[PDB]
Formats: sequence, C-alpha cells, structure tokens
Amino acid sequence: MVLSEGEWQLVLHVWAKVEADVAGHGQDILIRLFKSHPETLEKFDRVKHLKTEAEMKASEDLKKHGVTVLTALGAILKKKGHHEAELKPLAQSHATKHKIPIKYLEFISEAIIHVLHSRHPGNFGADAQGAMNKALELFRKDIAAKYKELGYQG
Ligand code: HEM
Repeated sequence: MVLSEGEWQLVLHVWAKVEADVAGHGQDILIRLFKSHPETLEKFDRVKHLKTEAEMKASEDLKKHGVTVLTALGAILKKKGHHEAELKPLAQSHATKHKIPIKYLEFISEAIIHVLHSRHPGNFGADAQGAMNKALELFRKDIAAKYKELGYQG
C-alpha cells in the first residue's frame, strides 16, 4: 500500500501534537492496551505483576516503556513509508526475542487510535483517523512480511 502525501500530512499533524507530551501519551496507550487485552501485559516481564490501573499509572517502568514505543513509532512515521532500515531491528527483536504475534500489534494500533481520538478530537476527525489507520496498517503489513523472512510469522 501507499499513502498519498495528503494522508501523511494528516498523520504527521496529529503526531506533532502527541509529541508535545510523549510520556503521557505513552502511558495512556499502554494502559488502554493492558486493560483492553490483559494477555498482552504478560509479555512485559518488568510490569506483568501490576494489578490495577492505579498501579500502572504509578509505574515508572511502564512510563519509560511507553516513551520508548512512541519514540520508535514516531521515527517510522516520519519516514513516510521509507522505513525499511528502522523496521529491521524492530521486527527481529519482536519476532525472536519478545515473541509478539501480529494480533498484538493490531491491539496496540487500536489503543493508539483510541487515545488520539480522546485527546485530539479536533485534529483527529474521520479523514485523519483513516489516514492514521492506513499508516499503522502499512507498518503492520511490512513488519508481518519481515516476521516471515525471519522465520516467525506470528
Ligand atoms: C507500535 C508498535 C511497537 C513499537 C514501535 C515497539 C518498540 C519497541 C522498542 C523500540 C523496544 C526496545 C527495543 C527492542 O527490544 O526492540 C520494545 C521492547 C519490547 N516490546 Fe515493543 N513495540 C511495539 C509493540 C509491542 C507490543 C504490541 C508488545 C506486546 C504485547 C511489545 C512488547 C515488547 C517487549 C516485551 C519488549 C521488551 C520490554 C522490556 O524491556 O522488558 N512491543 N518495543
């Protein structure tokens, strides 16, 4: 798939808002993922023992993780589709060290879209959400192809 420049502009315009508070958005997204799909919390060995949302909000380790996820995703989105180099190390560690099925990447995509919709309603109307969904679908498709080359396809 290929996004048009106008679709990339819609994605990078909300993303510029997210970047005003990377840690806050990282927390919101990972908490929305873990509450919605608790099975995903089990993959994180540093924070899989957290039992409530209040504990999640207070966890410094979860907040650092969130910043790591969003910073790596933001670098991929700014490439506007030319992300081959960035995707290699990410696909290798998530397929052979962490073992993250593609399904879980769908779940976090859903959490990203939920949080942007709640926090940025004016910059995340239907056309901007469709463009972000296309950008995350592109990311998932390219990672799934790399998973396959690596021998995992999860
Ligand atoms: C937007 C998608 C994602 C991005 C951009 C992302 C990026 C990262 C980055 C940059 C790291 C640290 C470097 C590395 O290990 O590769 C990381 C670590 C990790 N990721 Fe992801 N990730 C994504 C989705 C996920 C999902 C959906 C899960 C699990 C349900 C996951 C589980 C992990 C785990 C278990 C680690 C190691 C955490 C620790 O240090 O103990 N990742 N991820």
